[PDB]
This record gives sequence, structure tokens and C-alpha cells, in this order.
Amino acid sequence: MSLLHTFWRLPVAVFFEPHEENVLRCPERVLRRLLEDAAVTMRGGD
Amino acid sequence: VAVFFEPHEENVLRCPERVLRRLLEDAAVTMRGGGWREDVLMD
Amino acid sequence: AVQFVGEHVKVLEVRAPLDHAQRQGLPDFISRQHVLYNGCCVVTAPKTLIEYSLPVPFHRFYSNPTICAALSDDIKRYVTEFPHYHRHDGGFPLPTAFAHEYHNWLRSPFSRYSATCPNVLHSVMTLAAMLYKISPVSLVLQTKAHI
Amino acid sequence: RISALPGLNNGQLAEEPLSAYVNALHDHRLWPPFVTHLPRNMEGVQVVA
Amino acid sequence: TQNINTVDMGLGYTSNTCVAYVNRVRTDMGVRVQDLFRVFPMNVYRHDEVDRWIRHAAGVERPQLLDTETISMLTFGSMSERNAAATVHGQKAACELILTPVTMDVNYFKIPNNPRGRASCMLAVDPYDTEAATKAIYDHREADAQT
Amino acid sequence: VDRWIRHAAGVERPQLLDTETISMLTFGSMSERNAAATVHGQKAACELI
Amino acid sequence: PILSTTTLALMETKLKGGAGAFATSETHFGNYVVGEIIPLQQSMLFNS
Amino acid sequence: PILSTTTLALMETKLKGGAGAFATSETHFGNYVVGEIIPLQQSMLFNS
Amino acid sequence: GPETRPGIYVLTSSIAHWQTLVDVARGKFARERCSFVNRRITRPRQIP
Amino acid sequence: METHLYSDLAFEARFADDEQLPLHLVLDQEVLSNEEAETLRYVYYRNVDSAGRSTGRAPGGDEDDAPASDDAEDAVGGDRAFDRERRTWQRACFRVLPRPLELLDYLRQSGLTVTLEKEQRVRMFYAVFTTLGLRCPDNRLSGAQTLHLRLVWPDGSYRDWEFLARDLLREEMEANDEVARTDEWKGAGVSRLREVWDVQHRVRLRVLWYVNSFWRSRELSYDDHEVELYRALDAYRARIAVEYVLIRAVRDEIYAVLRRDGGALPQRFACHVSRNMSWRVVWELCRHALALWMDWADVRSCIIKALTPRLSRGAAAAAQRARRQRERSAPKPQELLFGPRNESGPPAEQTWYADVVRCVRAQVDLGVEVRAARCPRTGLWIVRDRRGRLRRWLSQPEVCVLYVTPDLDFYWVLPGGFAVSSRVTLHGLAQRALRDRFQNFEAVLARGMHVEAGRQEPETPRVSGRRLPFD
Amino acid sequence: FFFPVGLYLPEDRGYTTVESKVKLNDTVRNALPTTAYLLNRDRAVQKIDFVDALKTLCHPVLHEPAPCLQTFTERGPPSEPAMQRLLECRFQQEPMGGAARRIPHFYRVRREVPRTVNEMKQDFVVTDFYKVGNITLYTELHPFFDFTHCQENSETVALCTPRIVIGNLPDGLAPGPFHELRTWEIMEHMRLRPPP
Amino acid sequence: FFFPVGLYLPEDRGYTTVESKVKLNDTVRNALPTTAYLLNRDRAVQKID
Amino acid sequence: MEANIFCTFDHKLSIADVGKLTKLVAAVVPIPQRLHLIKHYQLGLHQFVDHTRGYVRLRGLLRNMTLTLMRRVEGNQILLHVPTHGLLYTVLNTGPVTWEKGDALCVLPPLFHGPLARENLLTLGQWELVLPWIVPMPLALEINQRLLIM
Repeated sequence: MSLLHTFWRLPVAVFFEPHEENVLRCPERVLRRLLEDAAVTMRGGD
Repeated sequence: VAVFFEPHEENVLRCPERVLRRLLEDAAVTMRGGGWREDVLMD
Repeated sequence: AVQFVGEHVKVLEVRAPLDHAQRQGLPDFISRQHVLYNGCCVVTAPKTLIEYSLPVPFHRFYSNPTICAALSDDIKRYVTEFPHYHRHDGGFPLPTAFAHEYHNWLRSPFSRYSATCPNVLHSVMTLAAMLYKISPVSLVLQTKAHI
Repeated sequence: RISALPGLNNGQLAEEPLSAYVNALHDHRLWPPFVTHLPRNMEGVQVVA
Repeated sequence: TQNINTVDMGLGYTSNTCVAYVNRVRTDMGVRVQDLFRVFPMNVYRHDEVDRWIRHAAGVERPQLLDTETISMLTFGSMSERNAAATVHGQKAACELILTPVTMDVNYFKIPNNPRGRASCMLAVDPYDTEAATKAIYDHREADAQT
Repeated sequence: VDRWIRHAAGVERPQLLDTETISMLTFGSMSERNAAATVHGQKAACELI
Repeated sequence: PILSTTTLALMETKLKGGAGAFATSETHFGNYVVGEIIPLQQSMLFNS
Repeated sequence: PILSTTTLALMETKLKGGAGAFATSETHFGNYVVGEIIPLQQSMLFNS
Repeated sequence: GPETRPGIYVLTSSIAHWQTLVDVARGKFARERCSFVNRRITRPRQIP
Repeated sequence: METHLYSDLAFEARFADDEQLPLHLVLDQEVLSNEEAETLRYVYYRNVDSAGRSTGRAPGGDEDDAPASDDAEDAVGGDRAFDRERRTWQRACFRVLPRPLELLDYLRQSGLTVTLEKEQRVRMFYAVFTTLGLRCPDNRLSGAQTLHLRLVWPDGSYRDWEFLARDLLREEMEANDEVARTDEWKGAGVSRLREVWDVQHRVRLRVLWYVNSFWRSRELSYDDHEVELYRALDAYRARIAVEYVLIRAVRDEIYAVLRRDGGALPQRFACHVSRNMSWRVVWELCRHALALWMDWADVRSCIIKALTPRLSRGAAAAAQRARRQRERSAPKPQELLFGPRNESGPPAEQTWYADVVRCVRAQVDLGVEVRAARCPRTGLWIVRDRRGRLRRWLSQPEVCVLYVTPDLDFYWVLPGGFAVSSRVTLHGLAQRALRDRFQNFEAVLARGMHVEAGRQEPETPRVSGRRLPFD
Repeated sequence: FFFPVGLYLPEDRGYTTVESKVKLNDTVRNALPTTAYLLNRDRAVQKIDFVDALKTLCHPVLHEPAPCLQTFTERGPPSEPAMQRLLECRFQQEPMGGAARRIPHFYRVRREVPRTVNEMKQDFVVTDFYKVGNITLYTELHPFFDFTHCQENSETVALCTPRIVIGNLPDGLAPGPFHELRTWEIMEHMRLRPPP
Repeated sequence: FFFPVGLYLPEDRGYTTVESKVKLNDTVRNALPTTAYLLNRDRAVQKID
Repeated sequence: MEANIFCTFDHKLSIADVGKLTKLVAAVVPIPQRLHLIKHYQLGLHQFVDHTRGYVRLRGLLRNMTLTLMRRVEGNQILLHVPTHGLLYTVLNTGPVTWEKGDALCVLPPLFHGPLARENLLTLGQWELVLPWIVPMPLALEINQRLLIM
């Protein structure tokens, strides 16, 4: 909940091609898939 | 359409208490284990 | 025959600079090449020995996703996620260790050829002829044969 | 029979037979994908396990 | 000595020429290939025995050092190809060979064309436009202007 | 799908602004650049039914 | 382009055809003739 | 109509033919030639 | 050898500058230069 | 062949002053590649004793034994420490034979006679013949001494191997008109050919032994105690550990800062962020990335490549100039009107190095160069590709980055541009350890280079195996 | 003047326009052009084989790709958005130690892997290999050598490696039917024209 | 000008008038055309697919 | 011998070119080849000047060149004269070096003189008349000595 604190109180609609400026778009499905793949890589990692 | 907060010097990401505790547990294990790589090379 | 048992399956990496006629341009090209030791070439997934058999896709000709998918669950899930990878023209991704195409001897044209070619003698012969070398001494020898 | 050039095979160059220069089947640097023994010849070949 | 000065009195071309008649061809119109061991005389194969074998398979001779900058400044040529014992046909029209994919179409060879595979006639380009010129002759993501 | 089709046909994405679009839809523009070299004159473009 | 053939059959049939035979290129499956765009070897450098 | 063929063999026959070769429109079994209705490409643009 | 052996030559060269000519002559006659210094080593009582 | 002979005579003429015995080596494709063989400029060698002490330094100890400083003003000793390091390496003669050969046939086709114990041929695509000296500090030679071999290339890059005198002398010491020295050197010939590895068994080279060497005449002694080899191994352990202890210093610093802040990461890099995202999985990916960075960090990490230009001699003086420049008094009106115009300050863009660690398919990139600048609107950093293109890895959820600025400030960045920020502490490393391990090579003049500094040098020297050699 | 030697005409569109005029024996030396015939300064027939080309074909300049690689690198990686799918490749030496046992761990990560440039180069047929749409053409620089851009240490680098065997030529420049006909030529040479 | 490409002529009423003049080897790529060949503004040959 | 050499100019010479080329009569200019007819590109040292390669290289090229004295210029021809041993000539020092009586003079490539202007002459297109320095022996062997000691 609200784990990010932002200086601005309103967001803006960001235009232009992703090679102009950095934007963190990622839907939750992709994030969950990435998390489990990283888990299996860590398992793959006297 | 979707909306994104533009970056700033003041906006900050918080860490949940459990996540921070897990970070520190990993840190203490890493510092105490002594799994140093030069020791492996000399082995 | 158990008295001759031997060890578990291994994959070896073979490094070899080319012969002195092929080595002349790019002298520092160390070719790399992967082979299976204490292993088998299989054409079916073994039903009875599935608990003891694991697949090793390691070559263009020896990475069939069908056998791998029947033998291992992770590859089965991988192929179900990506159904276009269920194909035999050499497009099934090998593991990162084995995936060095540019340094292999046999590359994409070979798998593409053997995918479609009819199962007859001349296809074997032309696979053999496809391995004629690009060395200049081989140019002399082939050219003097008027081939 | 197809692979080499038996009419022209008749020499060696840089300690290697001429058929080894013609076709890969005769160069000892190319290995069969499935191995049961090491080759007798490993002049420049390095094996890594 | 007599000094001669000429002034052209037209505002366009006042003279024009034509090649009315051909008497003979000075060259032999042959198929004798250019000798690249004479053009690039210093190059050797790294392994000396491979180099000598390649020398012997062709009719070429041992490599030669080029002229020093001082000697090339004092002398104006070498001409390492001596004249042959007899010359029945005319001058040798040594063929230069460029290597071609076996699948290049023959319809290209039937009309006059650039033998490198792309047009390069600058009468098609805007004058003094160097980027358009480079793009025309070398850029392979836009179509060749001839075919 | 749009991106895949445009990459296959060798076509670029549309680049637009409101006033550029106004001019394009009202009067049109010479939106296809000349070739680097012209040998055969104008492109007599074939239209397909 | 200069007159060229893959086989001696095609050069032979060119060489015994009438005037203007060198200018036409023609195919026999895998073999071909490439004719010459100007009658340089047909007539020009010999009729003189 | 303009001279167009479905195979290179019929184009080769048109290029080997004489005058008025282009204006004739024949066919092989599943392959055809269409012949131009006025002799632009045959003579008109090249007689000069 | 024990006795000095002279080699006599008549040379034609495009070089007329003496320092360049002697550079190239030293380049050709390096084995004799080494022989000269070696002679200075092995027979110190004789002075060439 | 001639390099071995000349070097034998040279080490004899110098033996009384130096007490270095001549060790004749041959290198082939087992130690260097063809390009590196053809373009090799220098070979340098170093002697270190059974206690880890180089023979260019003071015999009892050095002021470099003190820890490092973390100050750009000090630059880990400045010019004097640099000069003490440069004095420690000694230059060797070498010749390259760049075309394929077989070694014994090459020696026989020269003037030498070869009478090896077993006539095993060794074949080699190219050969580098060089002579190194190992120091018998008296008429006594220890097995615990190690010798370092350095090969250097025209761009100033170097490669170090080290092997201990016990490997070299394992067999050779365990068994122990007028004529010209040249003719009897050739006639007496070679009778030994031994293969030696470096300590870490990375590289094999062959040692060539001659029976005419002045080595034979001296009848000096050799010994290897167990305790001396033990101490030499410990010194070697301390030698190779230098980059890993710095990596652990950074890791402990990241965890210490993370404990101190309470897990609150402020934004330091520009990236438009959304609240409606599972930032917790980003924290988990951060955990996996920070584990994986330790799994794959190496000598080519950003931290070593950041400290390396600090060790250069110019660094301390330049840092002091910069300190004076930034803290200069505001100019008076007279100076602005009549005097010279002020020095331009630091350029808006800095050069950094980074470690980019992606979790999804475990991969870590280490020697990565990036250009950094603060965007005008908000003072966050924009990290660009050294071709001028914005770096996109701030927007990928499965990648974290560790940057180290040229002043040894480090950032550890999560997706979104929220970063941990602290300084790399060098105090765990003695000034000598860092300084000898990572000091850049500075070139002495040689063939084909300008006497004046800063000139664009012409075509670089090369010995060609593919071409008939020019003279 | 310019003339070709040894072109293989497409058999799937092959035709003869001179059937009534010539008849060649049904041998593979008649089937696969390997010799060219020309007229001499006076109209004699003269012949060029590949035997005569050796004074060029065997010179080391043909067999060295260093200038090709330098020009390939200096031109830099392509910038067009279409080419961006072409540069994305990653080759990495894993150890062989436990390789056979951790193959399932590679496939447990359900991410897909880019095709190599040489794998994409095979999709084009003989006629459309030469068109503009063959975005791989910028890598086709040398018959004997392979050129590609690849990701190494998060940068774009150029890689050159030699095609050891003739079969490694792409399908658009040496198609499967060509290799099969050339094999028939080799067999007819060995008197195996009807095989056992 | 207008021209067809890719048409299918009725096999149930196929015929030839140039048998003596043209011979296409037995291959469906020859039998079912998908290409049209045309001339340039020179007499050169050009192709459409 | 080829006692006279004709140098023909491909660039049309302006009035200023002919004037400044006339003032240069009796200057010492080198030719690489000693031929009866040469083109203006071969005239002077500009064919070889190359500052990335060193001073010794240009010294080696120059000491092997053939030296001539400039004579009357006419339309696009300059008419170089080769001096002969033992005869008496009038020579011009475009160099900034002082000559005292009885000096023995040598030829060397030009050095850097303080003002940095150095008087570029006859910049036809991007060719230029780079003349050598005619230097007395003491300075000549001083520069050779210093160069060797460096």
C-alpha cells in the first residue's frame, strides 16, 4: 500500500518513444513471471 | 491511457519491515559464512 | 555385461584451431564443439527407464524436443509455453553452454537441409559432400578433379 | 568413397594426409557427436570436461 | 620553338567526333586469368610448407619485397611479368575474377550491367551530393537503381 | 500485430502531429522521398485489384 | 556482355548459324548462351 | 495490354523472334503470353 | 678464415648519396661486418 | 636464439652488481594468441621473495605498508608511490618468430646442438624467445621465491603471470687464434627442455637450459624449507585477494547503508514511476540481483576500473587543482573586466563504470562504460550509452545496476531509479597491495613513436607471419 | 567485357528453347555448368575452367577477412528499428562441469531466445535473398566467412568466424538442390553414377 | 496499361501452340505460375511476384 | 645530361602566381626523378611532407633528391636548371638562416622558426611550394647531432 512516496500529487500521461525517456511500465503478470524465473535461477546458482 | 509520476529529488521507495529483515538476515549470513572467493582460488 | 559398467553421462567441449591452410585468415579462431560421453543416441523416449533417463539435447541433429519433452517436465512446460519451438529444423534453443553456433562446424544450413530431405541414399551422400572444406588446398584438389 | 578424392589423395601436407584437407570427415579435429573412445590423434585438439 | 594559343569561339560544343571504323583488336580477347601473386607479391601463407605447396600447385614464383620509398622515388616501376617467348595473338587481356553466388541470375549478364552487382553511374545522382552517392552505391537497404 | 505486419512489409510507423495531420488530410504531402539515384525515370507505380 | 556458352554444342550451333546468330541468347535447361550486344565478333572485327 | 509472360522461356522466344514477335500472344499449357496491342517496346521507342 | 679473402665487385645503383648507399651496402654485407668484429675478438694481435 | 645468447652475456656482465641468474624462456600459443604475439611491445619481469617482498623496494619495509587513504588529494601515495612501483619491474629482451615452427628443428637449423634426454618434438604456431632473471640474493636460491612475467601491448595493456622458483628449479637444482664465446655457446648447445606452469595453472611455458651458461660455473646453493613455502603461499593468497576484499567492502557498505536508512531509497536517477505496481516483487528482484552480483563479480568489476585511473601519477596533482578550482573565491569586478577569463569548470558529463546484473537469465556485465549527466529540470542523473544513447536498463524490472563514479562514490540502483549511495572505502587494503596490483603501465620510448608527448603515433610496429618481412 | 563461369540455373523453373537444335548426353558433366567457352581474337573456341583460376583463387588475399571485419566494424551496428531485432544475440562460455545435469534448469526459465543471424538467413528463397527485404544482407560480405553483430558485456560487438565447410553457405547462395546435383557430379566422377 | 499475374488457365481445356518451340521441365512450379515477367523502359527483363 | 628541366603547371597561374614565381628565380628547388619534363606536383618537398612520420624520414628522402635552380617562368612552364660541379651560380636563401662568406652549405628540411607564419608560397589548390633550407655546415651538423643524441 502506497509503498512509493511521490513529491507530486498528480501523475501525468507520458508521451514519446521509450528511447527518449525512461518509464517503468510493467503489468503484474510479467512481474510475477519474472519473480518466479529469478527464483529458479537462484536455485540454479565443506 | 495511463499516468505516471515524473521523477524528482524527493520521491522515495519504502521497504516493508519483513523485506528489510530478510535483507539483513542475508547480510549477516554472508558476513559470517566466510565463503570468500580467494579462499576457493587458493584451495 | 554389468562387469564393464562405466560412468555417468558427460558432455565434453572440444577446442581445435583449423589446419594450417584454413588457419591463415583469422589465426586465432579456436573452434568449439560438443560431444556426448557415456551417452546414447536415442530415437524414442524410453518408457520403462524414464525414472533413470535424462535427456541431453546437445546438437542440431540430437536435440529433438519430442524426446526431451517426454523425458523431462521442465522442457515439457517450456515447449507448451512456446509451441513454435516444437520443431526439428534446428530451431529448438539449446542450453547456453551448447548454443555457440558461430564456432560450431555444422551450422544452420545442415539442419535445414536434413529437416526436409528424403530418407534415401543420395541424401546421405550429399550430406557427406556438404562437408567439403573451404581451404585453398581443397580448392586445388577439387578444381584439379574438375568438380 | 565419395568423401575423399582418391585420385588426388596421394600426398601429405604439414604432417596431415591430403584427404584431411579435402573433406571434414577426414580431419581429426571434427569429432562424432557420440563418443566411446578418445581418438588416436589429438594433435591440436583440447578436450574439456 | 613556336608558341601556339587557341581560343574556342562557340558558346557550346563546336566540334564533335565519332569512332567511325575499327581496324583490329590489339589484345588477344583471351581467358588467361590475372596473376594475383604478381600483383600482391609479398603475401605468404603462415605455414611455410603450405605456402610452398600452394606455390607449386599454381605456376607462381617465390614472393618478393616491394620497392623502398627511396627506391620507388628514384625508379618508376618494376614490371615483374616478363614477355613470353612468342606472341601470336596480341596483348594479354588478363581476366580479373570476382566471386559470385552460384544462384545469381543469368539475365543480369545478358545486358550491360555493373559487374559488382549494383549501379554506380553518378549521372543518376544529384551533383556534389556525397551522402546520396554513398547511399546509392553502398546502402543495401534501398533498391538498386538499375534492377 | 501492427508492428509485425509493418516490419514484414518493410514499412515505417506513422509519425504525426495535429497540425501536420490537418495539412495531410486537407491537402496531402509529398511523403515519399526521392531515391538516391534515378536511372529509369519516374516510378510508374502499379496498383493492384 | 561477350559471347559465352556452357557447352560446345551451343557454340557449335552459334558458329554455323546465319548472320546475326551471335546476338541471341538461349537456354537448354542447365546450359545457356550469353549473346553479344554489338556484332563485334560476328562481323565487325573481321569484315574489315 | 502490354507484353507480359508467365515464364522466362516465352520471354526468351519473344526476344529471339523477329519483328512483330511481341504483338503475338500465344500459350503453353498453363503458361501464356500477352502481346502488346501497339508496337511501343518492339520498335516505336527504339527506332529513333 | 686465417687469411683475409677479398671480394671484388662492380655495382650499378640508382643511389648517388653516399650515406644511403653505405646503409644498403651494410644491409647486404652484414655477415662480413660480424666477421670483422669476430676477427677483432679471435685475433686481437692483428688490427684490420 | 640470439636473444638468449645476448641475454646470457648481459646477465653475466651484470652478475656481481645484481646477482640475477639468466632464465631463458620460450612462449607459444599456450600463453599468448597470434595477434598478441605479433603486436607485443614489452616484456617485464619482477622478483618477489619468500615473504612477498619485491626486490625493487627497501629490503626491510616501505612506507607503502600503511593503509590507503580514500582521498583524491592523496591518490594512494601519489607520484612517489607510483615511482616506487615502476622501479620494481625490470625489462627483458625478446624476439618473436611469427610463423609456425617446430622448436627442436629451429634450434638445430640455427647453430645449436641439441642432445635432449628424450627427443620429443614440440610444435608451435609462433614463438617468443625472452630471458628473465631470477634473483639469487646471495649465492643461494630459494624455492619459495616467485617470478612474475608481464607481457605488454602498444595500447598499454598488460598481462601478469607468476610462478615460483620451486617449479622452475624442481629438476634443475634438485640434480646439482682464440676461441669466441659465441661459437662454443652454439657448439655446447642445449640439453634440457622443461614445461613450467604458473602458480594458478593458467599458462604453460617452456624453459630452455644451455650447458655453456655461466649459470653452471657458479656452484651456488639452492634450498626449499617448508615454512618458507608456507609463508610464500600466504603472501600469494594476500596478493590475489585484493579485488575480492574490495568487492566485499562494497557489499558490506550496501548492507550497512540499507540498515542505516531503514530501507528508504530516494530517487537519484530519472524514471517515471507508477504507484500502482507491485514494488515488493521489485524488492525481491533486488535481493536476487544483489546475491547474483556477489556470485559473479570479478577483477573486471567497475570498482577496480574506477580505482585504476586514481593510481596513475597525474591523479593527485590534478585532484589538488580541482580542489583549488571548485573552492576559488568569487571574482572581483576588476578581474572580470581587465584580467583573464576564469577556467571552465567540470564538463556537464562524467565518465563512469557500471556492473549491470540481470536476474531473469543470470548474467552480469562488469567492465561497462557509461556517460552520466544531471538533467536540468531535476538534479537526477541521466546515464547514456557512450555513443550518446539513453540507457534503457533503468526501465527493466529484472535488472539492478551498481555504478562507481570517478571519485569513488557508488550507487546501487533498482528498477525505477531508487538508489543506495555510499563511498568505496579503501582502508582495508595496504597502499602497496592496491598500488602494485592495479597500477597502469607507463611506456618507455621504443621504435616508431614520437619523442614529443601527445603526438598521434604513426602506424604501430608489428612483426607479420603472413607477409614477407620488410628490410 | 564480363562473362560468368559455373552458374547453376534454377531447376524448379528450368526450360529449354533449343530442344530441336541440340542434344546433350545425359551425364552430370552436361547437367552442371563448370566450364565456359568463348571466341578467340580470331574466332577459335577457347575454354576457361576453375583450374585456370588458381593464380587468383589461391592467393592469400581471397582467404583473409581482416579488411572485411575492419570495414564491418567501422560502419558500426545498424540503427534502423528493423535491424534492432538482428543484433540481439548473446553467446557465453559456461563450464562443462555439471552441464548435463543442469539442462532442465535452462528450460525451467520460460523465456524465449533470439534467433541467430545465420538462422534467419536461411528463411529466404533464392530469388528474395537478393531483395531489399533481406535485412541480413549487410552480413553477407565474404563467401568463406561469417559476420554478425552480437551482445558482449552490454555492448554491440562484431564477430567474424570462418565457414569451415562448403555446406555452411546459406540456402539462398548454395541451395539444397545445388548441393545434391554437385554430389551427383562427384559420384559420376567416382564411377558410382548408378550407386550400389 | 494493365496485365494479369497468377491466373489459373482451365486444365480441362488446356492446349499449347508452341510445343515445337518451348519445353518446360515437368515441375508444378512451372505448371502453376505465380510470377509475371515484363520489359523495362529499356528492353531489359523485369519480374513481379 | 638533361641540363634543363621543363616544369609544366596544370593550374592556370594568375598574375600574382607569375609575379611571385618570378621573384623566386635562382632559388634551389629539388626534383625526385631527374627527368626532362615534369609536372608541378613533383616540384618541391610537398609530395613527401608528412608530420606524423618524422623529420628523419623527410631528411632521408631529401638527401637523395636532385636539386635545381629556378629560371625564367613563362606561360605554365617554369624551366628548372641543374647546376654542375665546379661552376659558379647565384643562389637564393628563402630560409631565415644567415650566410657569412666562405660558408659551406647543406640541404635540410625546414625547421620551425619563431613567427610561425613561414611564408606559404604558391598554394595552387592544395599543392604548395615547400622549399628546403640551405643551411651552413655548422648548423647542419648541429641539428644532425642533436637529433642523434635525442
